[PDB]
Order: sequence, then structure tokens, then C-alpha cells
Amino acid sequence: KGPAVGIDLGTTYSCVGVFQHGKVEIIANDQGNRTTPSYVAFTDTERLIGDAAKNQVAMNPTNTVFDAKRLIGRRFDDAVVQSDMKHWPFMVVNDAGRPKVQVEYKGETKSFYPEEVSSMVLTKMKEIAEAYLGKTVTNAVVTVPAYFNDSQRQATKDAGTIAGLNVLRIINEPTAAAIAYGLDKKVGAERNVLIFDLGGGTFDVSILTIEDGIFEVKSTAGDTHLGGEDFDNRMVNHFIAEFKRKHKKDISENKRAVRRLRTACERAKRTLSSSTQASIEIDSLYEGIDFYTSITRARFEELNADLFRGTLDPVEKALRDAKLDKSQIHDIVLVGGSTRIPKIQKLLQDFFNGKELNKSINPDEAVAYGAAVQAAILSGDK
Ligand SMILES: Nc1ncnc2c1ncn2[C@@H]1O[C@H](COP(=O)(O)OP(=O)(O)NP(=O)(O)O)[C@@H](O)[C@H]1O
Ligand SMILES: [Mg+2]
Repeated sequence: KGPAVGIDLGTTYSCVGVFQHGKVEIIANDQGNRTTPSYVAFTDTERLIGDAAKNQVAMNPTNTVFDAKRLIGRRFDDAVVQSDMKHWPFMVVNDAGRPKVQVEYKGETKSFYPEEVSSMVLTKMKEIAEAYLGKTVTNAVVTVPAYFNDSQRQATKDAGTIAGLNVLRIINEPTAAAIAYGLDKKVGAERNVLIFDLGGGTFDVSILTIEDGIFEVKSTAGDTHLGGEDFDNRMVNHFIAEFKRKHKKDISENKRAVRRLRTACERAKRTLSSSTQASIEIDSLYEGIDFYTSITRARFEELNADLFRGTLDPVEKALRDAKLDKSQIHDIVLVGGSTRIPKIQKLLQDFFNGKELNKSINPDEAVAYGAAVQAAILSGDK
């Protein structure tokens, strides 16, 4: 038999973890990455999932699906869906009220319910675990945002079943992050924890109260359309202007030039979280012109100043709704790949008057980490 695993099914990135020998192991994929893009792509000859999928989006924009988490368990008539679809390069049709993604696979036109797309990503995570564990993975704990209603939770459970996973339990993402740090241990009296989650495309702030081992989501806030992608876009717009300056050519119209530039920016951004400047080396970006440049962390922070700063507004609201003061929150844990940005860390710490931030576990692996632990206890492995 095999161990149960914990899976973070994210909007942009997903992650798998497994508790074994009192330690949690975050499993890397085929490309060696510890998190894999929640991307699925359909071509003439195959269906690509994960890195392979994202690594060809600029070439196959209408048949490469992403953001399935924004659709899952929702209706077509949903104002959310209606708004979101205005920015998706892939087709989304109404099917008796339910939204469906329409793609072209092997010449034939095919459609999928959002839960089917997510099951594909889930299958990828499962095989990643299996490759590592050297055994079949059946049981799993999958995470979901705290605000997900019954339909969304149902659809997520369904995605699991059709993926061949026996979903032991669906737990909230903030709660999984708290468990990763062991903030669920009984210490007598209440503990207020603030989960600051800034991922690839969403921002969630959750204030949890934990007494006797029971979690209570006191308040939540954030922005469904604020994430690392927005930071990348600011770099893109910055570089489009620079190319136009140096070569008097506007590459905006060329969707491929822009997507290749975005991929380069996202990578330079990650480097910036550990270095003061990074170089952008793109061969033959537009026409036959190579675009060789670099950005400094200062210029980067400067391009996103208003965005970074605005991050504190949802924090303030969460506090007031929860009826607490800065001084009353006991622990602050960082979740999401974007929390690795030094400026975001400074900004939050300054706001909480120097309080220490919980960030020893990679923020983008925190949710999976907690789910893995939770899976183990539910399986008697712990
Ligand atoms: N070193 C880093 N510095 C800055 N951003 C990073 C770094 N490493 C990863 N990221 C970004 O973090 C995002 C990935 O976040 P992650 O939390 O893994 O996603 P997720 O849970 O799918 N997020 P969300 O889209 O909000 O649901 C992307 O915008 C990456 O560029
Ligand atoms: Mg997330």
C-alpha cells in the first residue's frame, strides 16, 4: 500500500507533498521544479500538462488552458465568469448553464468542464508523487480557498475522483499553512494567526483564531485579481517602452514577442528577490533584433510601488472586520510565491511594527506542506 499525499491545487501553480518518517517531503517534478504550472495544452498530436504546457503557450494560445480554478464549481451566468472570460485566449461556452472550455485537440473540436481540466493537473501531481514514492498514490488531501462555497468544494472533490484520487478531506488553504508551522498544537488559550497569501494571480488575507486545536476563520480579505503576474506585466510595459526607445519599433502587436518578453521578466523577477539586478537576454525578439538589457531591484520596486503598498489595504480591513488590533495577532505566516519579494516582507513587517514573519518554509510550498501533514494524520501514518 502507499502513503496519502497533500496537494495544493493553485490558480497558477500546484504543489505536492508527502509526510514520511516524521518529515514532510515536497516532491519535485520531471523538470526538477517543486511546484508545477496549472496549465493544460492540446495539440495535433498530444495533450501537454504542467511545464510542457506553459512552455508553449505563445505558440498555441487558443488551445492552452489555465485559470480553471476561477471557473470550477461556478455557473456560466456568473458575473465572475462573464468578466474573467473577457481576458482568456481560450474558448469558454455555456452548456445548460455550466461553463465549458472549448479547445481543438487532434483536429477535432472538444470541450471540457472545469473539473476535468483540474483533474488533468491533479493526475500530473499524482504521477509526480508516484514516480518519487515508487508506489501508487490513492488517498489525498486537497486544499481550497477559505471562501469556496459548497459547489466549488464539490467540483474540486470531483476533479479528484475523476483523477483516480480518493479525497480524504478538503481543507482550507490558510488552515493548511497554519498546520505547516505547527500552530495547531494545543497551548492553552486562543491564538490569532494572520495568513498573508500573495500567489501568482490571487491575494488572500485570512485571520484565523485557534483554540483547543479548532480553527475559526475570523475574517478574510484580499483581491482575486492581484498577483505575481501583475508584477510581471509592469516589467513588460516598462521594457516595451524601452525597446521602442532604442529601436523605434513597437512590439505590442506581436503577441509572440510580448509572451517571450513576459517569460523573461518573470524569471528576472525571481532573481531580483535574491539579487540587486538581473539581465534580460532575448535573441531575435522582434524582426531580427536581439533585446539585451537588465533591471535593478530598485527599478523593479519602483515599477510596482503602488501595487506593493496597496497590499496593506486588505490587511487593515481584515483586522477591523475581525475586530482585532495589530498587537493582538500572535503569528504572521507568509504564503504564496510573491511573498519572497524583499519589499513585500519589509512593508508587512513595518506595518506590524517589526514583528517576526514566519517564512522558513518556502511560501509556495506551505499549503502543500500542511496538507501532507494533515493527510498523514487522517491515514494513521501520524
Ligand atoms: N523568487 C520569487 N520572487 C518573486 N516571485 C516569485 C518567486 N518565486 C516564485 N514567484 C512567483 O509566485 C507566483 C507563483 O505563486 P504560487 O503561490 O506558487 O501560486 P498559486 O498558489 O497558484 N497562486 P495564486 O495564483 O495566487 O493562487 C508567480 O507569480 C511567480 O513569479
Ligand atoms: Mg495559492
